Amino acid sequence: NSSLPSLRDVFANDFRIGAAVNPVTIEMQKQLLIDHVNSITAENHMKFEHLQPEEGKFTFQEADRIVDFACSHRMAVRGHTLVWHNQTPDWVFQDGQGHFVSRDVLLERMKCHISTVVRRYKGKIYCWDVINEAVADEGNELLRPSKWRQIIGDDFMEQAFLYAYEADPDALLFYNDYNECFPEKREKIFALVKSLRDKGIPIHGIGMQAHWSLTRPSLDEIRAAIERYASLGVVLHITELDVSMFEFHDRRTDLAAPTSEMIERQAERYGQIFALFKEYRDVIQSVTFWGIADDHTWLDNFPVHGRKNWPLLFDEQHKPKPAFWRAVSV
Ligand SMILES: O[C@@H]1[C@@H](O)[C@H](O[C@@H]2CO[C@@H](O)[C@H](O)[C@H]2O)OC[C@H]1O
Ligand code: NA
Repeated sequence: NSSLPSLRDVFANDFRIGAAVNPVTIEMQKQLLIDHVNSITAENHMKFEHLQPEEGKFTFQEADRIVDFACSHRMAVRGHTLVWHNQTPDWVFQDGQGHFVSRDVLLERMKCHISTVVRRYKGKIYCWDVINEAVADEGNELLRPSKWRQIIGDDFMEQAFLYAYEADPDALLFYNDYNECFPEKREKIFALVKSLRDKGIPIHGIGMQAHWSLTRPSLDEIRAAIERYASLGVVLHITELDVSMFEFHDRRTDLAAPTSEMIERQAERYGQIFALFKEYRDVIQSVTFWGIADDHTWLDNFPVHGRKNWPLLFDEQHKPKPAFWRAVSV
């Protein structure tokens, strides 16, 4: 690694390079982080359930540690995430009798959470994924069902962005989602963000999660999505990048290691993807991987629990994989 190029330096004039982490992985992958990234995202500790597990009970300890680490190494921090249909405690949507609260009550709770969380990190966190995955991933409906939407109404996103803006008007606010390059969903995301922007809502960027496979989405689909979203005038962040060795239909659990073909195709895939990102450097300002080395990845248990995946640029021994070389040589 002594003569290895540094990711953040290679892309210094293109975009920040980030990694998702937690207190445990910061320790385990500390040197890799210090040598390669200039942006950090909390993989789980800034989500609702990990910040306000019980009403009025805020547990900022883990998030504070992540922010302390980032700031001590001059790394930016992306806040993830405020309003999402997942990892949000049941108390949020219920009253004392266990019944769903009213629109006004949920809005009060949303505002309180957003205000308390955003104000705490104001000046340290430069952007926030305010709304996460509100768009439907299947069907003809624009929006996915969720208790937020059910109780408040479809304007729940407008409210979330306005509350976040009030808490920190200098932060860049994002709508973040996955399968962002499949045409049907891309158009829903485009339509949604355009509608918000057309109402003057403070949504500054779109976060493309990029939980991709070796084959999907195609390079043309990626290009088309970047251009489609960029046409809205918003900033673009690739937020949770990883390249799975398994396609959606591939639920095998026997592979103890990736084949030479999979490693090679992954190398080619990463080189093609980064070549495209660099081409669109004028609109893409940050590229964050959902981790940094294969010794830690949520893909080991999702969508198939108990297996192993090798989605990143460094292997389990924290050594550069073939994908690393193609990615940094674009
Ligand atoms: O540890 C796991 C996290 O890595 C996981 O993170 C989510 C991955 O899917 C994305 O669409 C989400 O934005 C991101 O937060 O969440 C589950 C947790 O168990
Ligand atoms: Na850029």
